[PDB]
Amino acid sequence: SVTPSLKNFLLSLVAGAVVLAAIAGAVTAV
Amino acid sequence: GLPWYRVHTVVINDPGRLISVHLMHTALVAGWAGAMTLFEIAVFDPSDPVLNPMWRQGMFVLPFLTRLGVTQSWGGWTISGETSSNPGIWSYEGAAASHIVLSGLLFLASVWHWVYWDLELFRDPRTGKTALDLPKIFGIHLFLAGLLCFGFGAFHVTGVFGPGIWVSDPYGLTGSVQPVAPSWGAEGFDPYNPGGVPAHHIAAGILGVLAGLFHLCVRPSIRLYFGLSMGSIESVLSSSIAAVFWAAFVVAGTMWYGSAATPIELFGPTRYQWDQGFFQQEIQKRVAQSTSEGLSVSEAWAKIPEKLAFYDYIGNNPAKGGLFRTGAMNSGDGIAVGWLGHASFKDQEGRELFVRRMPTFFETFPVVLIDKDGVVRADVPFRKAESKYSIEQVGVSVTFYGGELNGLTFTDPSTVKKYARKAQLGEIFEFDRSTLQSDGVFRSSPRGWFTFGHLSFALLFFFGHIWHGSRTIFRDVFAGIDED
Amino acid sequence: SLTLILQLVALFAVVAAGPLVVVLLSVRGGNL
Amino acid sequence: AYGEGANVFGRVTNKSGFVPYAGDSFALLLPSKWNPSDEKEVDSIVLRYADNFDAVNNVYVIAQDTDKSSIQDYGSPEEFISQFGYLLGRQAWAGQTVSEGGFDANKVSSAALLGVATEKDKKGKTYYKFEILSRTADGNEGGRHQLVKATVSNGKLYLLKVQAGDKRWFKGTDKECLGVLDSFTVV
Amino acid sequence: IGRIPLWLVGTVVGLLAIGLLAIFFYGSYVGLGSSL
Amino acid sequence: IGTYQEKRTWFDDADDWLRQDRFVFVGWSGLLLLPCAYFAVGGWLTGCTFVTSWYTHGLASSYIEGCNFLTAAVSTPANSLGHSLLFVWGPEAQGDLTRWFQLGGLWAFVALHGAFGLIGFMLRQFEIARSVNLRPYNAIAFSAPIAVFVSVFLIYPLGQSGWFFAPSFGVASIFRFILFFQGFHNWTLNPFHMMGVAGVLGAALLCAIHGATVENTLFEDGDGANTFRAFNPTQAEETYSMVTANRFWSQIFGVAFSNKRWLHFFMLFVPVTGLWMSALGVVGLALNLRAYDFVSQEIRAAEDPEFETFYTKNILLNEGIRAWMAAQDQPHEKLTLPEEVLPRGNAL
Amino acid sequence: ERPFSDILTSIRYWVIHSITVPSLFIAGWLFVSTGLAYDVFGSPRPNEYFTEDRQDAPLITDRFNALEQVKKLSAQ
Amino acid sequence: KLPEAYAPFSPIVDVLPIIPVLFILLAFVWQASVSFR
Amino acid sequence: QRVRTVLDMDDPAKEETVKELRKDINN
Amino acid sequence: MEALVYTFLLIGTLGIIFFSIFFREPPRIA
Amino acid sequence: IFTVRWLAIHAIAVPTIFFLGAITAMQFIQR
Amino acid sequence: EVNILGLTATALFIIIPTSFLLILYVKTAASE
Amino acid sequence: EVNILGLTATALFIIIPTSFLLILYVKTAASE
Ligand code: CLA
Ligand code: CLA
Ligand code: CLA
Ligand code: CLA
Ligand code: CLA
Ligand SMILES: CC(C)=CCC/C(C)=C/CC/C(C)=C/CC/C(C)=C/CC/C(C)=C/CC/C(C)=C/CC/C(C)=C/CC/C(C)=C/CC/C(C)=C/CC1=CC(=O)C(C)=C(C)C1=O
Ligand SMILES: CCCCCCCCCCCCCCCC(=O)OC[C@H](COP(=O)(O)OC[C@@H](O)CO)OC(=O)CCCCCCCCCCCCCCC
Ligand SMILES: CC1=C(/C=C/C(C)=C/C=C/C(C)=C/C=C/C=C(C)/C=C/C=C(C)/C=C/C2=C(C)CCCC2(C)C)C(C)(C)CCC1
Ligand SMILES: CC1=C(/C=C/C(C)=C\C=C/C(C)=C/C=C/C=C(C)/C=C/C=C(C)/C=C/C2=C(C)CCCC2(C)C)C(C)(C)CCC1
Ligand SMILES: CC1=C(/C=C/C(C)=C\C=C\C(C)=C\C=C\C=C(C)\C=C\C=C(C)\C=C\C2=C(C)CCCC2(C)C)C(C)(C)CCC1
Ligand code: NA
Repeated sequence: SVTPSLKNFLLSLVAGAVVLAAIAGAVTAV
Repeated sequence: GLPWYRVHTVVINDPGRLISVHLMHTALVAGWAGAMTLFEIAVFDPSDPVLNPMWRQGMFVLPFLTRLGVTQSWGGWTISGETSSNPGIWSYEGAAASHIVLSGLLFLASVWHWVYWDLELFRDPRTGKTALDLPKIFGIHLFLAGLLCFGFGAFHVTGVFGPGIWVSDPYGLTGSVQPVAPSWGAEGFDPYNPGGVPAHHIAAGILGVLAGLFHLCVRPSIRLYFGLSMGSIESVLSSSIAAVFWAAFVVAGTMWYGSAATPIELFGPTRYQWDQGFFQQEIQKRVAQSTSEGLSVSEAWAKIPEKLAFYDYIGNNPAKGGLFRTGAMNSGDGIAVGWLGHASFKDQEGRELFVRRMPTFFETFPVVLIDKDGVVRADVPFRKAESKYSIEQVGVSVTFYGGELNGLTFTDPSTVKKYARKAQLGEIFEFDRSTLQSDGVFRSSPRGWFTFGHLSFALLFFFGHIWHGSRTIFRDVFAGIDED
Repeated sequence: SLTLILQLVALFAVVAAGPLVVVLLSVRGGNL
Repeated sequence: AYGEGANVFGRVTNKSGFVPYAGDSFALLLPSKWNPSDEKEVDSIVLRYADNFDAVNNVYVIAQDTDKSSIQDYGSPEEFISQFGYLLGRQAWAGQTVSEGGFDANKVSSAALLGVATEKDKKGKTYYKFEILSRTADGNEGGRHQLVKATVSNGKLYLLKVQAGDKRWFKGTDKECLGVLDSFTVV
Repeated sequence: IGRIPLWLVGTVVGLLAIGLLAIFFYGSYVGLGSSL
Repeated sequence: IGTYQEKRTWFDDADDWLRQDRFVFVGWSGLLLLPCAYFAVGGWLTGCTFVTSWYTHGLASSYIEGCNFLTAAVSTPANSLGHSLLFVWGPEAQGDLTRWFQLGGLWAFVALHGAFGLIGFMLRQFEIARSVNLRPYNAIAFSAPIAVFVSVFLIYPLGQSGWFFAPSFGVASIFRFILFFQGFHNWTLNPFHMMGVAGVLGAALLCAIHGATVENTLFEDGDGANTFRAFNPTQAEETYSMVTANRFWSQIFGVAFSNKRWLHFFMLFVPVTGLWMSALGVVGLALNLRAYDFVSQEIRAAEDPEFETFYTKNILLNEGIRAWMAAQDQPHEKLTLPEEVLPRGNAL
Repeated sequence: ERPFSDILTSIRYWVIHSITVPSLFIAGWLFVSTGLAYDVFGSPRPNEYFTEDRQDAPLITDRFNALEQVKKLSAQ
Repeated sequence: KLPEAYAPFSPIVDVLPIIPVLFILLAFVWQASVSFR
Repeated sequence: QRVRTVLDMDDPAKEETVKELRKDINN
Repeated sequence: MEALVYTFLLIGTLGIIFFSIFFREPPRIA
Repeated sequence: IFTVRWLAIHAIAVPTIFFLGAITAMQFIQR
Repeated sequence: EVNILGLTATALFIIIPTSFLLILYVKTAASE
Repeated sequence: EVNILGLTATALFIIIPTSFLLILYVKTAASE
């Protein structure tokens, strides 16, 4: 099965992805 | 001229002199390997494979020999104590002489490549200068490393051709070298599951050979080639230093915390299983299990083996020795010759007391004996003037339930205090300090010494990688700018 | 309290006294 | 948890330095700066408290089941002192040395009486008061001030005992000890 | 630009900062952490 | 890239925007150093004012409880936590922030972000040295403080029982850490620490000596009584008389410097070497591998009751630290020690 | 160029700051005074340091049940 | 205590020690006002 | 057999064992 | 020989610093 | 404006001002 | 009873580097 | 076990005259 710790890690990977996208958008802006 | 700390910079633009010094370096490393193995065999005493284990003798390179198959030497003995088979050429001393011969041949080849250094192989065919196609060299070495991983994982450790590896009990009682079935699931990424190592080496070998084929087939890109300066040899020196000190950090961490590639029977116990009550855990669980099956508590402790009771001993703790407490662990507090047993303490009216075990940090600890509920009931006092819990007035009596002392009940306060101070360190053991003229203080395990050396080398090569990366990115200012 | 109020009004009278002198000399000519 | 406004301009609710405690048929005022510690030293204790600085200064009450009417029938206060001489520690070191001075031969620690009383309360219950100076050859904290409050109401004897060193005695803790003594009562 | 003097700006900032440290030091003797 | 066509992509536009002269430069390391450093300082500042440490250490180390700047600290998690990275999403907090605090998670947050901020700060120094086209001796020097940070805040708790034994981000907790190594480790007696002390003291000595010598041999270069107005970056001549300085220190001390390069490389070398030696010593103490005792002196003290030295006294004071301090510093270990078994001598 | 020697001296910088900086100041004041800092960052009140079941310093002594342990060991 | 005729003047008395510290700071104010010429 | 007794047997000896650290919220 | 070896080392340090003071290379280039 | 200098000085200014206002509230809190 | 291991360690760590640096200094002074 | 005195004696009797002869050889071949 998919344990909650692994599920939390996958959401953490998605969160890091959107954080990298946000900092990329911020540096490509301004 | 050239300063004393730069004398090896002359072989930068010389692949022949570079390969000569690489060969002589491998010769020196192999020579140390052979010499250290024979020195450890000469100083090794394989007489007691239980209560005088190899990690208590300061055995540094022998555990690394035994971890991949060799267990017996030319002396007719085996470290497990099992009846001597025939090693073939691959024994401790035979492998040692093989390293010595390899060292001599690498020395001679180093001398040869020093004498003959102007090979046109190290020549650029189209420009005629001295150059090396470093990405292609890397692809070839990646192919070789992948084939070595695939071979070492699919023939040696899985035991279809090799002897296997050392695998033992969860608590270090019975263990040997035999083949292991690879674990290809998530359990294979369990650090302690030994089947994860052959699966890792097989998959790593197939990935390495595929990546070597890719690097043979494909040249790098120009922007990356210029950004990292792939045409330079100090650049790949910095990258190699980076990889090797990462590997040093990984091996030091795995050695300190224990792993499937880290047998307790080979490298000693661990400070973490001393803290977390692992050997003490099964000692107490086994005793309770034996006493709960209608068996009186006088032979339940005799069922406990000598190996487990010795594993529950803080003197075998790797995180206790000193930096200049040099020598073997046996040279610190003698050699263990017998297990006295569990010191069980009773109050005058009748209630069992337990010594508070000495922690990892302390050199010395106050001797306190507390009850099952968790309140302090007895102690070896400091003042002895306004004391109330002191043994001389509370009447602590020790019973003992082990090998040499099985029913020797002591009510003498001096002997009770002595046995309490001995039992605060784990299970009590007889040690002889006249055999080697021992010190008295506890020493560090080969696991601890290995971790210290490798963490120190990891920091120095962190600095070395940073510095060589500085040199190779900043090769223009380090060479000159010429008023520009 | 009255004691604290008078202490604070004295503090602000003596703290604002100096900068009042400096701003008065700045807006009434110079010679400093 | 729940939301509430932080106490800004809202007075302070405790400045006497004492906290009330109601135990088994007895009440007292423990010092505020002190915490309980689970360290039973004579096995008859139900309540023990100690200061956070150094727990040579302790307070503890004894729950001992003794059965002979009242403390007057227990006898004189000095006789009561003779009964519980084990309560003031014990020198288990039985070595020979006439080298301490101010103490008797082959002795390390000594105890001196400083005052006894038969203080009563509003209800008419009698309470024994004891002040002992317990000195030791090391001169530890200039000695210790053992202040003992004793009584018996039910078939269980109640014996409060406030211990405090002399180094803390003249630094402003004697008032705290006397406050504990005259706040400890049995109902 | 130049409507208020830079020296007066720095002076009022310094007054506010010194008063800030002053009330910080005052609050050490009363309230939380007052040791009383 | 060697007079090639070099077709422009998004990378060249991003590089052109990052390598620009602004008030504060960003560069590539600005992708890492700016967020990591700002999060590190913000986490330490927030933990030192609101985040309590009542749950883990059983103490108050934040301004919201009654602590000062010299008392508040972002405290480490509990020893039972071991060496968890202690994520807000991990099995510990399960995604809950208000209880991710008061559990030591903010300490790990600050430590990891600070380590990566130091990584980004050396990358900062490297790439700015590239932009100004100068050697990165500053990065060479900065390799030592991060070695100290790694060996102290990572290697030592990693080798010991857990993050609880790491220094908490503060002032008085750092002082506790110092006294912890004093009593539990005898860190003064460690030769690597003696090298670190020698390196720092010598570096401060070089700092004072170089500044005083340059500022007292700085020529006239004008007519005004203020020397600072006599400096001009347009002229290429040296500001101070190195031959006069060399003669002065040769006749005072006996040895003196002759080369500016060797002088400044010595000023570079001494603190870096001292800090790396101290880092190696703390790596040694990470494995509880101490320079705690001297075998000959302890045996002589055991077999001679009237032979005592300052080393024996230091051992006794270390026992004072352990016995009177571990009982409260290690609440997880539950030291309910009676205070008649603690080593406490006459009166005091 | 705005070398900060002209921003500070102009009242245009101060008219957009004479209310925003005191606004942030009073925002922090109300944030601390309403208990929101205590609620967001887990600090107990001065009256909620010890519960009735325990009167000694709290210990976690757990890893995988530490969230529920701090939930029971904290103030309700 | 202060004498009876001067008792309500203890608030304006109580601030008077810090005036010399304000004096050197006033010198710094004047130097800022003359822009440290 | 008795997991209650062995926990109380060795926690006097050392209060940092895996089993006492595990499921401590029930205690 | 316990104290004598420290004596050799200390005398070596003193001799080296004495020679560095007096039998030093003359300071060239300014 | 919203330039790089503006963003940096505001990221240093706004939370520090919030924390100072917080601590000035914290000074008058009593037990 | 004389710690010959530490003795030879100290002797070698003195002798080998001082001799090596003396060789380098002699060849520096001889070959300018 | 291990005769450390004999090991040290044999080791230095190898290395010191060997290093001596080699250093004169390489210094003789350096300047013929
Ligand atoms: C990183 C590699 C490594 C590691 C982990 C070990 C580990 C170990 N070795 Mg070993 N050894 C090594 C390399 C290594 N060795 C090498 C390269 C050699 C050849 C020279 C030897 C030769 C050797 C011998 C002869 C012996 C050991 C022994 C041992 C064991 C006892 C502990 C000890 O070393 O004493 C103490 C450890 C230290 C004192 C660490 C030193 C830390 C620094 C470097 C000291 C600072 C030196 C200072 C800067 C220089 C000034 C010195 C001067 C004043 C004289 C131990 C498990 C003993 C053994 O078990 O027998 C088989 C034994 O007698 N080793
Ligand atoms: C004929 C070749 C040969 C063979 C069969 C052996 C065999 C052996 N050697 Mg040995 N060695 C050799 C050559 C050889 N050696 C040479 C030429 C040198 C000089 C450099 C050495 C120096 C040496 C030393 C110093 C030691 C040994 C030791 C050993 C023994 C145990 C090795 C071990 O378990 O450690 C484990 C080995 C490793 C963990 C190596 C891992 C390689 C890393 C992880 C590679 C990482 C980067 C890589 C390129 C990435 C690949 C990419 C991938 C995608 C494919 C073993 C019997 C040990 C011993 O017990 O003494 C006898 C020991 O101390 N050897
Ligand atoms: C599908 C088969 C398979 C299986 C069953 C495994 C199984 C395993 N692999 Mg493996 N692997 C595979 C395929 C497989 N692998 C393939 C195809 C590759 C590509 C070649 C790899 C590449 C790989 C690498 C690189 C590593 C493993 C490792 C491991 C082991 C992890 C557990 C452990 O030993 O402790 C835990 C291991 C670690 C914690 C190492 C992680 C490295 C971290 C990041 C170290 C941090 C250091 C870094 C510099 C940070 C700074 C530290 C600071 C404090 C100074 C495990 C048994 C690890 C190992 O070698 O074990 C020793 C590891 O490093 N594998
Ligand atoms: C495999 C890794 C590696 C390699 C190939 C090199 C190679 C080189 N280094 Mg480098 N370096 C490394 C790691 C490495 N280094 C590390 C880990 C550090 C941090 C300590 C450094 C720090 C460093 C500095 C500071 C300098 C170099 C310099 C140099 C160049 C000339 C140095 C020389 O050998 O002359 C001769 C070297 C000696 C005579 C050594 C002196 C004897 C020492 C003090 C003790 C000997 C060690 C002992 C016998 C064996 C221990 C090794 C073992 C335990 C691993 C050379 C090409 C120099 C340079 O490039 O100049 C521009 C230079 O300045 N390195
Ligand atoms: C961009 C700068 C940056 C960096 C370098 C870091 C770095 C770190 N953070 Mg952090 N963080 C950042 C920004 C950053 N953060 C910001 C802006 C916030 C506010 C939202 C946070 C909030 C935050 C919290 C709350 C925590 C951390 C934590 C951590 C540490 C562990 C992170 C982890 O393990 O999860 C994993 C992270 C990654 C795997 C990185 C993701 C990159 C993936 C691989 C990219 C995938 C994209 C891919 C292209 C998708 C498309 C594919 C698809 C189309 C098929 C780590 C050192 C934790 C910590 O400090 O431990 C206590 C933690 O608790 N961070
Ligand atoms: C019985 C007896 C003998 C008793 C003594 C016994 C006993 C006490 C033993 C002593 C043991 C002992 C030697 C102690 C030291 C041990 C110790 C801890 C050493 C650590 C060693 C070490 C490798 C540490 C690593 C860090 C390191 C490299 C430190 C070096 C420190 C160092 C040498 C600093 C420099 C010190 C120094 C005096 C400054 C030089 C300043 C100088 C001359 C500048 C002059 C000058 C300035 C200018 O500005 C200009 C312009 C010019 C031109 C110029 O010239
Ligand atoms: C009456 C005077 C009182 C002082 C007398 C005692 C002072 C001792 C002299 C200082 C040490 C000399 C350093 C030699 C090294 C030496 O002379 O090298 C020579 C060197 C000169 O270098 P240059 O300037 O020539 O460098 C350019 C070269 O590349 C070209 O030659 O001098 C220095 O390094 C600077 C001096 C720093 C001095 C550092 C102090 C070192 C501490 C010594 C501690 C001794 C051990 C403690 C006792 C156990
Ligand atoms: C030719 C030949 C041969 C062979 C020979 C030989 C045998 C050789 C060798 C050699 C050898 C046998 C070598 C060895 C060695 C060793 C080494 C090389 C080492 C070392 C060490 C080190 C490096 C150290 C380090 C350190 C220090 C410094 C101090 C302490 C610590 C440490 C570790 C840090 C024959 C005839 C057989 C045949 C074939 C041919
Ligand atoms: C934690 C956390 C986080 C982060 C955050 C941040 C990053 C921020 C910040 C922040 C900050 C950043 C804060 C601050 C503070 C500060 C302060 C509080 C200050 C001060 C004070 C004072 C008192 C000062 C004084 C002075 C001096 C001494 C110097 C000069 C002058 C003056 C006067 C100014 C989040 C949420 C994301 C999530 C996770 C957790
Ligand atoms: C007896 C008396 C009196 C008297 C008084 C006097 C004797 C005077 C004065 C006065 C004064 C004396 C005032 C003042 C004020 C001032 C202040 C309070 C200050 C300040 C300063 C600052 C704010 C600074 C800033 C800065 C700058 C700009 C530069 C550099 C940096 C710094 C930051 C340092 C009267 C009549 C009231 C009446 C009542 C009693
Ligand atoms: Na004393």
